[PDB]
Amino acid sequence: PNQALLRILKETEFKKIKVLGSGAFGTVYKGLWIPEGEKVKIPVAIKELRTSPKANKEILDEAYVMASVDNPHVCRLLGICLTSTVQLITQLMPFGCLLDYVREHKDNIGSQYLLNWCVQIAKGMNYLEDRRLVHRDLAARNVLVKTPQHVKITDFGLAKLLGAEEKEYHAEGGKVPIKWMALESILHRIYTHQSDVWSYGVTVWELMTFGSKPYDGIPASEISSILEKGERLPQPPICTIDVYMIMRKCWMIDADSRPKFRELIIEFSKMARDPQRYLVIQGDERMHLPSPTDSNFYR
Ligand SMILES: COc1ccc(-c2ccco2)cc1Nc1ncnc2[nH]nc(-c3ccco3)c12
Repeated sequence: PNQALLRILKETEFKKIKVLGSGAFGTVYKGLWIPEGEKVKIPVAIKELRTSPKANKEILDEAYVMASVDNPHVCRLLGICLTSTVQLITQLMPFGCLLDYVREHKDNIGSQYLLNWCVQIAKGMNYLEDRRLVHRDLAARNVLVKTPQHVKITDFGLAKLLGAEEKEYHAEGGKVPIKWMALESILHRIYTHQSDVWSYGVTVWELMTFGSKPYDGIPASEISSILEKGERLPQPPICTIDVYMIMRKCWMIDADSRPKFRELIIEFSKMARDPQRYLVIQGDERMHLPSPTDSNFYR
């Protein structure tokens, strides 16, 4: 019986080394945890959404979601510290965000690494689909890098849980990225796993453009218009027509016609068997050297 459980950790065991980053909707801190008896240090990341009872209940359900998932492709919450505010604590990923990573090492990441990442994101998204929950905020920023060969998913601050007969969800209000939303979500504020398929397509578009901003010149409000026109995001340079077919099928009108995450795993894993066939990269033969090159690496 897989049920959630929250392990409370003492404030005297946390030594917040510094801060990590303030996302456009969140603030995260870097830390190093020391148990009171183990005498071993483990790097951790601390999220403190700062003070209102609406964001307090948001941390509640977010922590509930993050303390119940269990997958090597989904970063899991390990505990909650109790200070003046509520601290969420997960295991720290050394290499950090994937969006800023592919923006930093675009001339060193090969076609093999990009497809395996898409395979891993699809696996984690397929796992949280089997647990009957929608992420509602899947972007390249919310993807981290444990090792350059393994990525994870975080930030469940907008995730929701589906009931028994419930196969969808109705949003309270706005405050959603929109660029990663499906057209049905922009119009009627409805979220499904196929809306997560859309956001998955936008994430893959972010990875294949090495971190380009989708709908850059568009002033957000024009997104629903160009979506109704019939156009989507353009075709990335490295992507053949096959990969752009997968991404376009994640962005079509009917939600039921979008590919489930199961067949996305099968497709990108088949492409991962031959990376040179579907991505054309100038280098490929060269590889990046991670861990000696510090860059983003801290205890
Ligand atoms: C969007 O990124 C997050 C979103 C939420 C959390 C979090 C931590 C605890 C509860 O939520 C934590 C993170 N970030 C992380 N969580 C674990 N390891 C990490 N290494 N690097 C980061 C990171 C870099 C930039 C933003 O996050 C990170």
